Amino acid sequence: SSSTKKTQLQLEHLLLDLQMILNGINNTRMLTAKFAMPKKATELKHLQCLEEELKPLEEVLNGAQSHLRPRDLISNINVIVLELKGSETTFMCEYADETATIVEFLNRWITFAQSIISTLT
Amino acid sequence: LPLPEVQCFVFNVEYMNCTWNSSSEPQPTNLTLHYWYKNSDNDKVQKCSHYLFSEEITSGCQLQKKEIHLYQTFVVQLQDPREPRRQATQMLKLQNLVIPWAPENLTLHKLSESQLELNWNNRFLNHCLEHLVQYRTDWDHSWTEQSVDYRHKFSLPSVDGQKRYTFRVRSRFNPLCGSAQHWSEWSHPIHWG
Amino acid sequence: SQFTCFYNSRANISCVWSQDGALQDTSCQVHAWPDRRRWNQTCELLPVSQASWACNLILGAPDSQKLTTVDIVTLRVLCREGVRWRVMAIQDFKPFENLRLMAPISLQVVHVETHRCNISWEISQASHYFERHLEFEARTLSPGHTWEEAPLLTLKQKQEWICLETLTPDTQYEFQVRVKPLQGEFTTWSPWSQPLAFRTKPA
Ligand SMILES: *[C@@H]1O[C@H](CO[C@@H]2O[C@@H](C)[C@@H](O)[C@@H](O)[C@@H]2O)[C@@H](O[C@@H]2O[C@H](CO)[C@@H](O)[C@H](O)[C@H]2NC(C)=O)[C@H](O)[C@H]1NC(C)=O
Ligand SMILES: *[C@@H]1O[C@H](CO[C@H]2O[C@@H](C)[C@@H](O)[C@@H](O)[C@@H]2O)[C@@H](O[C@@H]2O[C@H](CO)[C@@H](O)[C@H](O)[C@H]2NC(C)=O)[C@H](O)[C@H]1NC(C)=O
Ligand SMILES: *[C@@H]1O[C@H](CO)[C@@H](O[C@@H]2O[C@H](CO)[C@@H](O)[C@H](O)[C@H]2NC(C)=O)[C@H](O)[C@H]1NC(C)=O
Ligand SMILES: *[C@@H]1O[C@H](CO[C@@H]2O[C@@H](C)[C@@H](O)[C@@H](O)[C@@H]2O)[C@@H](O)[C@H](O)[C@H]1NC(C)=O
Ligand SMILES: *[C@@H]1O[C@H](CO)[C@@H](O)[C@H](O)[C@H]1NC(C)=O
Ligand SMILES: *[C@@H]1O[C@H](CO)[C@@H](O)[C@H](O)[C@H]1NC(C)=O
Ligand SMILES: *[C@H]1O[C@H](CO)[C@@H](O)[C@H](O)[C@@H]1O
Repeated sequence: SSSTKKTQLQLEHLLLDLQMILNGINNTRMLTAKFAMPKKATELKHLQCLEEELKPLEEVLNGAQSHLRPRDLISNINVIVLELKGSETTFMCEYADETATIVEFLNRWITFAQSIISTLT
Repeated sequence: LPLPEVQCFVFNVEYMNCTWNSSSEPQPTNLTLHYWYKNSDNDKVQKCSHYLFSEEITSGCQLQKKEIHLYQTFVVQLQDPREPRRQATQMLKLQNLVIPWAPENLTLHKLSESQLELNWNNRFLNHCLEHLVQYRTDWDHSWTEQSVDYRHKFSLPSVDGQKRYTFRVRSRFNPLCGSAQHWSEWSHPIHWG
Repeated sequence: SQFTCFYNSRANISCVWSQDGALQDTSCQVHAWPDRRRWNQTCELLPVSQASWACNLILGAPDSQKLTTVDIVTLRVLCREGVRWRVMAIQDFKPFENLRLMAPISLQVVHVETHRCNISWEISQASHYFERHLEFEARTLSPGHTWEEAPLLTLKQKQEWICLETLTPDTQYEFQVRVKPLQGEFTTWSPWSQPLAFRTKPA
């Protein structure tokens, strides 16, 4: 339906928020910060794992400022994720056994959104 | 000790060619390719069942559509068949390694006497591509280029009827379904006059 | 009798309230009440035309992203009757369904010839959420004619210049452009940019 297109457009906006952070990063203490990573990320409830890492994401982007507005940006990602994720149950998402750098974190969640976007087309 | 590097490309999500150049080896050698996917049912290590050859030596593998999982991490392993411990592994992200076929069926139509619209098709989910349009006239010493998103139309809002126009288009699997960097081949051009 | 608002895609929602009948003479405001943000905002409605009122809800700095496509903002017109505030109009405002961007800016001549001119422009206060899903329309004022007679030149892509062909030499022209995103059911064109004056070379 067009709730599928609504979902798709929400995923695109999330993706553009993430790509913007990643593009901003690619232009030191930022690259040592470690992020929890989803064990599995194939359906929308797994965004729980992105949601839970938004506070540490915000903190790292605040520390690095010297072309992003992280309070706005994170609060935007937060509401989009909350809408996409669905109603909260137990065992939404499980973490991998190792943490990762910010670039691996962002690329993982970028890959996630891309994977759902392509099935909704 | 150091094996040749494998390079994989998913062509229009129909099949994947993985290739390597093994003339860096001290003799001619048929290296073997195994692959598997991370975090999956496809943990079972697969053997290449369609080798590619270059000077009668293995230089690549072809995987079919069934064996492609664009968003699951792809692990490719080269191995010396006469020396088991000698092996190199890479983790590939296939969604960044897609190359679409060139766009097709370029058509022009008039919005007015001096405004043209270029249209085209891709054999591919329209949404997952962006495009680069190039055009020129018989008065121009070079192509003018302009990028275009999944809409896959291009307006030319001021046309000179005295000039002859040429158009071509290429496409890329970026940025909504993947972050590939390579462009397709150029389409066959079309002309207007 | 109608209540119509548009979002610039960043931090500005502008509202118009048109009455069809008895005209208010007391204070009226627009109140913005977002369903998932910690702030409310208001603006005082001032007359703009014969029966319409307008004001702007400034949510933050000019280029800050204060709303998203999942936000829903209850917009209400509240007018003062005696000491009480009366709700005179209400909508559930979906900001990315009601977009109207700022007019393009920084128009300049890139290169001008005898029969041709390349003109470039920039957009302003435009969300990164659009990526390149924008379009433009332009038009040229000629010596003979009016703006209303000038044909609309269509750009169905994010292209921030135009090369105008088949112009007359040593002739005085003016040029305008406007923009919109392709997203949103009620999305509408920006206003026209300021006209840029230019002159073709003489030959
Ligand atoms: C906030 O927006 C208003 C209104 O601008 C219109 O609505 C917007 C959503 C957008 O679509 C704009 O392109 C529209 O023009 C701005 O107020 C207008 O400013 C112009 C020029 O100064 C003036 O001629 C009009 O009278 C104004 N209209 C009203 C109703 O006040 C205002 O400047 C914007 N402020 C910022 C900081 O963006
Ligand atoms: C943003 O506004 C909403 C709704 O605002 C209206 O609520 C009326 C009761 C009245 O105050 C009117 O002037 C106002 O504009 C606020 O929600 C209200 O808050 C209190 C709880 O604090 C509740 O008792 C009301 O039920 C609730 N109203 C409704 C209609 O739900 C909200 O508090 C306010 N937010 C901020 C940050 O100011
Ligand atoms: C009209 O003007 C601009 C020059 O500023 C041209 O567009 C630029 O083209 C260069 C390469 O030629 C790019 O690197 C810039 O990014 C372009 N800028 C923009 C805003 O698109 C444009 O090609 C000129 N038009 C013609 C027909 O020559
Ligand atoms: C390399 O391989 C060529 C043909 O393929 C091989 O032959 C079949 C029967 C299987 O063994 C398969 O695994 C191989 O890929 C040979 O004709 C050629 O002689 C081989 N060359 C060397 C140097 O080993
Ligand atoms: C990929 O491999 C197959 C088999 O060798 C071949 O048909 C195809 O042309 C190859 N190359 C490309 C660029 O597709
Ligand atoms: C191009 O046109 C042909 C013939 O009319 C058609 O069969 C084919 O599907 C078109 N190609 C694409 C990619 O749509
Ligand atoms: C922009 O332009 C025309 C005239 O204003 C209308 O068809 C419509 O508002 C569109 O969005």
